[PDB]
This record gives sequence, C-alpha cells and structure tokens, in this order.
Amino acid sequence: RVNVTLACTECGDRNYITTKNKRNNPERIEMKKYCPRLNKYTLHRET
Amino acid sequence: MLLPKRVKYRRQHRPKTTGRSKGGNYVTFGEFGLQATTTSWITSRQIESARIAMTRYMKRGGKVWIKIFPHTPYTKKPLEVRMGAGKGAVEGWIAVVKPGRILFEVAGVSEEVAREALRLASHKLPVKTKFVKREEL
Amino acid sequence: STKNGRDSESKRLGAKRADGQFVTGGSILYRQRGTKIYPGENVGRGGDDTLFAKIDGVVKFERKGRDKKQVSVYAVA
Amino acid sequence: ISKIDKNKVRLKRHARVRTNLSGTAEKPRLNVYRSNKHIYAQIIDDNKGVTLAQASSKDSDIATTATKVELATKVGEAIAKKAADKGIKEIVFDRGGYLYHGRVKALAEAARESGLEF
Amino acid sequence: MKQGIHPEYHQVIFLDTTTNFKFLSGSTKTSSEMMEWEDGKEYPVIRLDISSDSHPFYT
Amino acid sequence: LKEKFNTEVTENLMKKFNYSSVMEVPKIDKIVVNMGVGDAVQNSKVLDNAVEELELITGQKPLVTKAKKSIATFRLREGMPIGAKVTLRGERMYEFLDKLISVSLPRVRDFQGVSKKAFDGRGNYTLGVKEQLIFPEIDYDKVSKVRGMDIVIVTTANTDEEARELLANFGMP
Amino acid sequence: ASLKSIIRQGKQTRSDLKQLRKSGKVPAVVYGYGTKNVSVKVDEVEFIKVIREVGRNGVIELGVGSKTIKVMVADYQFDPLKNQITHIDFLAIN
RNA sequence: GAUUAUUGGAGGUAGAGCACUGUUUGGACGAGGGGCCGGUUACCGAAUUCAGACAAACUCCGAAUGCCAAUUAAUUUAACU
RNA sequence: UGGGGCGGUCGCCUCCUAAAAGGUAACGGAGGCGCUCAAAGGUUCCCUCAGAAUGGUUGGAAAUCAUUCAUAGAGUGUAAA
RNA sequence: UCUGGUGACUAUAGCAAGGAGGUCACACCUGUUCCCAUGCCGAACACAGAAGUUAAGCUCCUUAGCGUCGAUGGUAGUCGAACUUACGUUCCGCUAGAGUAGAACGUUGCCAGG
Repeated sequence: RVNVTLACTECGDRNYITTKNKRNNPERIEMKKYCPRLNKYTLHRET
Repeated sequence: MLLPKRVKYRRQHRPKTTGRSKGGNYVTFGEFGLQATTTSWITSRQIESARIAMTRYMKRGGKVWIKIFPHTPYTKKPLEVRMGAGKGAVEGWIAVVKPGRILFEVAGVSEEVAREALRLASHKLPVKTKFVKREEL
Repeated sequence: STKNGRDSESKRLGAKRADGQFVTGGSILYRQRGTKIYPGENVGRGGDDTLFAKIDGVVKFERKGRDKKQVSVYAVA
Repeated sequence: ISKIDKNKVRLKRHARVRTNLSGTAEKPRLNVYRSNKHIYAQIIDDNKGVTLAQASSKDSDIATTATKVELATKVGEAIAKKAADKGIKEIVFDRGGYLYHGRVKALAEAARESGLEF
Repeated sequence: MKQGIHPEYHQVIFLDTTTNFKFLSGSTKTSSEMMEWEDGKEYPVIRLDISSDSHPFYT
Repeated sequence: LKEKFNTEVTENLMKKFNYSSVMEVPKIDKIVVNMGVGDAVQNSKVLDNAVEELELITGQKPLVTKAKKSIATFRLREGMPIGAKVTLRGERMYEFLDKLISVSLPRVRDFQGVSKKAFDGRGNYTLGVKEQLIFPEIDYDKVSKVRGMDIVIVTTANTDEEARELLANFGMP
Repeated sequence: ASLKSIIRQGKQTRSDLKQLRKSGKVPAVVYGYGTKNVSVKVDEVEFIKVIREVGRNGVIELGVGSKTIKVMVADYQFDPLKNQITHIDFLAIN
C-alpha cells in the first residue's frame, strides 16, 4: 500500500493523490478526472 | 461444591439485599419446605452442610430439592495488602435470598421428620427460617 | 497489576432539538449510530447517520410503524 | 414443493421501488398493472391518495385482438390524450414491479411520443 | 436455450427389438441404417439392448 | 412418449384416488441430477472430466457448485468447485427418463433395485446411482475413474402413496 | 355459600387499605357478565370458612348491597410471609 | 430569566420478565453412542417438551422523577452582550 | 502512584460502571486501532437466512444435492455497541 | 354497489383449520417462431395464444385454535414530607410489569367497470 500522484498531459499539473497496493495493481493506473485548467475531464495517469 | 460450569464475566458487582423475594416463594415439587425470614447471602458451603445434615437424618428415605443455586462469584484479596491495585481473585460463589424465598423442599417423608431435618439444616445457615407446607385456599 | 484502564471520549449523541420548536434549514436534530430514528418530511440523513432539517419549520417526532420512529419538519409559520 | 404466486412478489418489488417515487400534482405518478391479457394505467397524486386519469386495454374506446402490445401502445396514446387536457407536463413513471421492457416499455414510449414531458 | 455451450442431442431412431423404445436422444448418431417413420427418421444406433426383454423384477 | 403419462393420469390415479377435478393430480416438476463431492484438492481436471461425462449424459451443460464454507476435516475453502448438477423440466426430462427406466434395472441387476420407500412424504426420491446404466451412447472406452450420482424427482405430490401410484408407471416398488 | 360484601367507596388510599387489612377485612373485586365491575370488601375468616366448606373451585351466592350474585373465584393475591390473603377477584358465572 | 398549571416529545433506570444471549433445578419423552452381536440391557451427551429459578456488561416490557420545548396562562425578578 | 521504590501505564475507538436527556472518577471491569479495498467504491437491475429434521451415491452421523419451518439465532473486511 | 386497481391506518388487520365460487375480472394453462433470459434449464423473466381447470392461488362465509390488543381492582418501585438507622416505618401523590375478565377472524379515502 502506497500513495500515488497522478499527472495530466495538458493541464500541466498534479492535484490528485490516490492510493493503491503494489502487488494487486503494480502497473501505472490511469483514469478520467476533471482538472480545471482545461475545464474538462482529461486522462490523468500515475507517475 | 456447587458452581456453574462457566461464566461470561468472572468479576461482578456484589448484589443487592434490599427488598423482598422476586420469586420462588411457594413449594412446588414437594410437600414441606423451609422458607426464609431474613436477608443474607448463602455461600455454597452452607448449602452442602445443610443438605448433608438433612439427608443423613432421613437415611436415604424421601426426596430433597434445593431451590437455590449460587450463580454469583465474590472476590477476596488473600492477604490484607494495600488498597486498589485491581480487583481480586474469585473466592467463592453465592446466592442471595430475601424474605419469602423457599430454600429447601422435601417430600416422601413424615411431617415431624421433615421438621427435625429442616431444623438441623436451619442451624447450619446464616438466616432465620420457618417451616411451611403447600398453599391451599 | 491490572490491564483495564481504557475508555474512549464520549460522543454527545442524542436529541438536539425538541418536538415543537422552530428551527432553521440546516439544523441538526438527532445524532446517533445507525437509524434509531429515521428521517421523515424535509429531513435528511448524513454520512454519520446524522439527522438534519432541509428547511425552516417546527420539528415533530412520530411513529413510523409498530416499532419505529421518525422526525419530520413542517413549514407552518 | 409449492408454486409461488407472481403478484405478491411484484408488490414487494413495487413497494421497494416506491420509496423515492411519489406524485406531487406537478410530477404525478403513472401507475401500471398487467395481469395476463390486458393492461391498466392510472395517474395519481400520492399527496392526497387521489387519481386523475384512467385507461385500460379493455376500455371500449380501445379494444381489439391485435398483438397484446399495440394495445398497450394505444393505451399509452389514450391516457396521454386524457391527460393532455390537464397536467400533461413532466411526470414520473411508476413501472410497478415490472421490467421496463415489452408492453410496459411500449406504453411508456407511446406516452412520450404523445407529447408528455418525461 | 443458450446456444453454443450445450452438447448435440437429437431424436435418433431408438427402435429396440422390445417395444421399440424410440424415446431417446443424444450424440449416439451412428450411420442411418434404419429411419423408421413411426420412430425417428434418424440413426438406428439404439437398435437392440436388454431394456424391455427381461428385467430383474419384470422378467 | 409423454402420452403414456398423459393416459396414466387416469389409468391408475383417477381410479385409486377419485379426484374431484383434473388439476388436483400429482405431476413431475423437476429432475435434479447432482453428481457428488469428489474432493478436488488436486483432482480439478478429474472433476472437469466428470463434468464432460455429465455433458455426454445430458443435453445441458452442468452448473458447477463451489464449497459454501471452509469446513474443517477437509482441505477446502469458499470457492473450490466440488460439485456439479443439471436440472431438467420437460422434453429433456422425459427423453432422459424413458431411456433411464429402460436401461437402469437390466444394468442394475436387482429385483427391488431402489427401495420400498426412500421418500420424504412430498414427492421426492433421493436415488443413488453407481454410474453404469448411464452413458449408453458413449460407453466406458476412455474414462478411468468411475463416478456416482444422486438424482431427485421432485413432483407435485404431497405424500408417499401418490409417489407409489406414479412409480406404478414404469417403476420398481 | 352465602357470603356478604360491603361496597368500597371511591379513592381508597394506602393507609385505609392497610387499616382494613389490619382489621379482618380484605379487598376484592366482582366482574363478569350480569353486572358491571364493583370493588368491595369481605371478611377474611368468613371467606375462609366458605372456601373450606365449598372448595377452591366452587360457587358462592354472595350479597352485594341490595342483591345477590352467584360467583366463582378467579384469582387471589396472598402474602406467604404472614399467611394472610390481601386481595380476591370474583367472577360472575351466572 | 425563575417557579407552577396544562400539553407534546427524546430516553430504557428502579421494578418486573425469560421472547434473544448466557447460567440453573427437578421431570418426562423418545432418537445417537453405548452393555452386546447390526441390535437387546443400563448409563452417557444432545434435541423437543412440562413446571419452576438467576443476570452490571440479557430484555418481549417498563415507571416515578429529572431533561428539552410550547400562541403557551398565573405569580415573581432576573437574563444576556 | 492509597508514602516512595520494584512492577504497570501514558494517544485513539467501543461497551459496562453512569443513577431511563447530555456529561460524569478510581493502579474500576472487558476488548480492540496505529489499517485494508481499483472493487470490498458509484449507479441500474435481479436475488435472499442459517440451524433443524426429513434421505439419500457419497455419507465425517453432518462437506454436495432436494421439500418445509424457520426472524436475523444468517451475513455484513476489521473490536464492541 | 360486487369485483378490481391504487393509497392511509401500531396485526383489533396476521397465522391455522373447515366449508362454497368463477371466461365482467383473477388465475393456474399451451408452446418458444420473433423481443428478451436463465454464472445449466422458457423453473423464473419475456414473448404468442386461450385447448382446459376452480384443483391451487384469489374472493366469500364459519371458528377465538395459535398469535395480537387488553381494561378494573390490587401489588412492586418511586417524587415529596415526617419518623428515624431499622437489610426499615408512617402520610401524601404517580401509579407499573405479569396475570384475569374481555375485544377482535379488519376500518377507510380515490378511480374504472359492473
């Protein structure tokens, strides 16, 4: 169990901290989240 | 020697002695009985002594019922040591009886024998007692 | 020694407003675990199972069925 | 063994549904029933236990032997016109304990086509 | 009715010598040597057994 | 071959019982053919093969039952597929049963063969089967370990005498 | 089987009840079909004699004011510690 | 603001009770081990029942009083920032 | 800290003590936390206990399968309420 | 003003048992071509019909059999006061639970047919 900081590609920021467990989800996880720079839901990804 | 096979909580509050008997005030199984008249605790050895003294006088004759069971444990610190380092260890088991409570019942024996046997039992107990029969009317 | 000296901070549960008094539109009415009291008219239910008023009015505790109770709020004024 | 009845199960499911479902005279309830052959529709304002409009497959205004489904379509059109006089605005569709499929779905789509605001 | 995962069963001609028990089906689809019309016009694979000739009880 | 039963509705029952109407008549409802435990601590492929055998026996894919608990005295937990079953209702039921009654006792080799009474008083049988009369279509050619089966015939009956009246129709009482 | 009774007036308090019990009386009720519910008093000794002569489950034609009522005993509150009766309910069988 | 009267409401104490949990005394009933050849005979543990008992960490029930508050009315003089 | 010492404890959560609002002490009586989950979260549809016998291939007597009562005694990630 | 649909009332409404009924309704019923579907199955859901039945469900009637409700009177406990120190007493007020008599085999709003 560890923390994770997501990062957008176009919003140019990282303001979404989530948590995951390595052994069950070792790969980087990606989701759709609303970053308000672009004012739309965009694809954030673990980094 | 009477005690429960298990209890949820070993250490308990000491019971209450004010009031009258909630129940168990009438003979139901036998012909004669010993009713209490004052209040006290009975300590599970007194019962044994009374039962023995009442059994041998009847000489494997009639039948005896004990209407009382000590459910409640009481604690004791072994040596008189400082106050207050936790509650002590279990020492015995008690039943509480209030006036009206029937303690022992007997059947299958004559009235005078019942009276004498229950007298011998009463002299082994910490409470005043009284001989009684089945209620009628 | 002993090993029994623990307890938690008591939470101030129970009724916070009475049957018959006026309240405002976000006031707490009953804090509890689970649903001892259910919500009725113009009454909400929060994540802590807390009961609150949606609008301004007088509060009425009443039965729900045979063995349940609820609160309601009515906007008479 | 024993065979279960269907309508009591339907009523359990319908009671579970109708916990956030009620009429308020501007979003009234559109209750539906079907036994084996016909279908019945009733508009209700649950605040007073009052109903406003009624329709059925055996109503002589609409009664044939077409499909058992176009019949429900006609019932939808009929109750829609009946409520067009008053309270034809956005409403709430109470499906009973029935799926939104087949006769009920057809009835609802007909009601929507006939000008209702749901 | 979920097509694809079930086996293949068909009313083969189960014409036994004893009573012609043509009330079976399955994957015993032998060469259609006999297609009885009263029975299934299908494989005669269930053609002879000890079914209805001599039972332990009803011999 | 359903018309046999359709005639037996009155050939024996309306006579022996004299029903007031035709609908108060006993009637087969479902056939459950549950195989058995076969503890697959390592025999998972064996249970798969047994499932294939049941697919050959019946015209329906079996549904596989997992352990409902983690019962001690056995190495298992919740999950762990340790059973299989099929439930038959109509045409498959009759097409299976007309074959089964034909090929059972000649392959069972017993006069009584089943029981005088294995019922609960509600129209249920609880028949145990040693797995030889079954697969009369693809016989013992490749399989290695024999199996056992547990079949039940749940009907509309409410007692054992009506079940016996029905077992009069191709049964071994 | 010919008991008497006196009717209790309204609002008997604890003190008067225990005075009545210090005396040889005992409170009682009469209910059942044929009459409404009435609260009365009875002499304990006479009631005991009637019970001795008639039996526990027996009938008594007791007098209430102007009239008489055939009646059976329903229940009785009894004090086992001083062996006296403290209340008795009468049921009109008619 | 305070006291009282009349009303409404939250709550599970004293007391009672055994409907859940656990503790218990007699009695029956018949089933499993058992004394034996897979079984009789007695004895065990369990279940179901009959009647009686126990409980701070049991409750099918449930006060008195205290608590909150009312279009609130009558007597008093506090109350708040 | 029922002198001090040795011993034990030091934060948080849940019961009882606690006196039917809330609150309430002891080196009073019982137990837990220092997380876990990418589904064990959201929404839409469907579904419903064990236990008990009944009875049977298996049979631990009971595992799976089947009818009926069962009133949450089922189950609810994690203590208790 | 019979049935049905849909709502409000703490089961006085339920459970159990016994007896009657049906194409205006209700239902079991026939089947899986199509919509759709069963961690297998048209059992269920869904679909197309109306050959057959009142047997079952459902409706009506009867019973207080189980369950439910439940007074009066009395008791326990208790507020206040006065005795007092008794495992208490007395006076005043509130009056429980259990049990008993008894009640009840549902009341009623809206709508369409009849």
